[PDB]
Amino acid sequence: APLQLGNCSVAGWILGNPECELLISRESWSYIVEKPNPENGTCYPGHFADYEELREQLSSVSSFERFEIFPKESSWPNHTTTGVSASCSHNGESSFYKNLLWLTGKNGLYPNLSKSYANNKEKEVLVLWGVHHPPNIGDQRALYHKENAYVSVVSSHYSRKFTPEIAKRPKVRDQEGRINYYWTLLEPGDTIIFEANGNLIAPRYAFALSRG
Amino acid sequence: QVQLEESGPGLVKPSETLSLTCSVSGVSVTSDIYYWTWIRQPPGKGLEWIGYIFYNGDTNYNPSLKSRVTMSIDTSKNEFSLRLTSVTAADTAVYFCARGTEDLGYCSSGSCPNHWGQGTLVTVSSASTKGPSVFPLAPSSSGGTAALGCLVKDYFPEPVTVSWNSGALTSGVHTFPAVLQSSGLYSLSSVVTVPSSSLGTQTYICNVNHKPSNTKVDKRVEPK
Amino acid sequence: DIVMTQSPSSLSASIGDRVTITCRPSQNIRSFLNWFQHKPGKAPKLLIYAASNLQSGVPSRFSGSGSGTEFTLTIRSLQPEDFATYYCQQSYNTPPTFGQGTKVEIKRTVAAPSVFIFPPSDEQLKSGTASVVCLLNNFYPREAKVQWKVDNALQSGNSQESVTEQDSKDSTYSLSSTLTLSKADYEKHKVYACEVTHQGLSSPVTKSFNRGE
Repeated sequence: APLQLGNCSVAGWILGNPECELLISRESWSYIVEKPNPENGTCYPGHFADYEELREQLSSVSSFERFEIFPKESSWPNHTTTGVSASCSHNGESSFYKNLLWLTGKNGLYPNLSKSYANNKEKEVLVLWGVHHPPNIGDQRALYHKENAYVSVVSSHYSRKFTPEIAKRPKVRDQEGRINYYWTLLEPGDTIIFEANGNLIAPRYAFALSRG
Repeated sequence: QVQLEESGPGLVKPSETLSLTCSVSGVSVTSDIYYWTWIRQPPGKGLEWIGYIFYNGDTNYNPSLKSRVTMSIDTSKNEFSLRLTSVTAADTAVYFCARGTEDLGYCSSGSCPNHWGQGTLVTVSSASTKGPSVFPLAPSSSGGTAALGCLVKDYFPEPVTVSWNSGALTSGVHTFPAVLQSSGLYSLSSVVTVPSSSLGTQTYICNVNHKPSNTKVDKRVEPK
Repeated sequence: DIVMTQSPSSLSASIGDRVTITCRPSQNIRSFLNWFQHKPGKAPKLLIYAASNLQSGVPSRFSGSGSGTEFTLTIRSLQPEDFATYYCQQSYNTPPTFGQGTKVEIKRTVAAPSVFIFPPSDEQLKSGTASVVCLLNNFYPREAKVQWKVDNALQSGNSQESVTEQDSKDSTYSLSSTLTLSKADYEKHKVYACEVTHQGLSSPVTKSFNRGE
């Protein structure tokens, strides 16, 4: 049974774009139907890493449930997670992707954080996250309070260290900033470890799934 | 918030190598998120992209030009450069340097230069440079407004620039496009309108700058 | 390798008009299309990037549309400062390639020129050439006829005209006409006159001087 994505793109649906709860959360599909010009996708501008690969790996799915990998209300006691952006506005008001959280400073501080998740679900788990690139050094300090920040995602198959590239860009939707989006597959049994002292757009929901 | 100042000969003899520099101000040429580009525009034609270079070393040159162009970055001077070998009249053009910001979600790598310099003209020729002669258009005869100017005659190659009063005077200035005279040399006039009540006590000077002959000429324009 | 066709190559429109320029890539390029503005003697400026995003500092009367194989820049109410040449640029495959450009000029109300004439300087006469300059200041439309007369004898072949680019604030033009004579030819005559005919003048305007006055 095919999966209609409406006016949304694979990026938008899987990220949890606010203009993308739209649609009939489905549990299985054979192929993915997507308009050539979808209007609400990566609402906050930025590059989605390895996008064609993700569309293929998701082209065929037999089971699919969303679940809250890092619960919004218990995972982040030392960080503000409320931040929203006018670029992701639902019904007029500013908002954000439902599956990610924009972690920002709290009490004037952004402490080193590290949270992990072990796959116990007997299914492949799809994990998405972003890294934020502010357009100038004033924004970097305002959001994370440090000029030299790092993000490091490390699992058994994935090992990357992101440093934010801070500079002026051309404007997409009046934003000069970028969030770069990233994704890895989590084997039943594997564990993924996030470490950062800024710029992490942390995962909130992930997906368990299979392909036949 | 960033400035890109272009520099270079103005006149290049055919088959020789054209060199241009872009002195960069306001950011570091070592910031790895930006790339540095040259673009050109032949007289009366469209813009032609030359290439980009990232400080980390990734470069790409237009395939039409790839076998004759190289670019380089000079960190010590916060500059980057263009070198174009074995030039012909087809390489006569205004050359622009530009900065871009990498943004792979909205642009392919190195392909959206968003801060341009204003360009420097390079003329390919085997005639030599000649600096201009500058003559006053003295005011005399006019109805509450006076007109005065400078005639900038017999130079080559293009271009000359004209300011008034070392750049202090800008309202009312008109600098006409050069016309090629029958001598094979260029000529133009620059004029300015000012209050008639000012001619007895305010001084007017046109400042004519001609980089190809590496000549600068100031001329004082007096009433009648 | 991707070829950009812009249309039209030139246009004129009045203040307040809605102006539209189309761009056609030689193959489908998605949203990877930018628009540039190039005002005279200035650094080219990016106006619209990735088809429809208005760049900072750009007025909101500018908007970009389309995707795939047809793109449009619209100016919803033309202003005098929007005089420039506009270019599309695809960012889909490298090398980045540009359209030939669309030059936009304004249509405004008729404005008659102010005329001034300048005799040759004494310094130039020692060199053997005499330039006599006639200036038409701040007029519109661009069309103007400038005829030289020496002792009321009509001149041809010994003058050149030049026109400034359209002014960015008041949308007027200015024009120089230069009569060049050998000093010897210049000294054969007494009265030098420039006669200007233009749509803003109810009858032609003549400015003159007598040599040695």
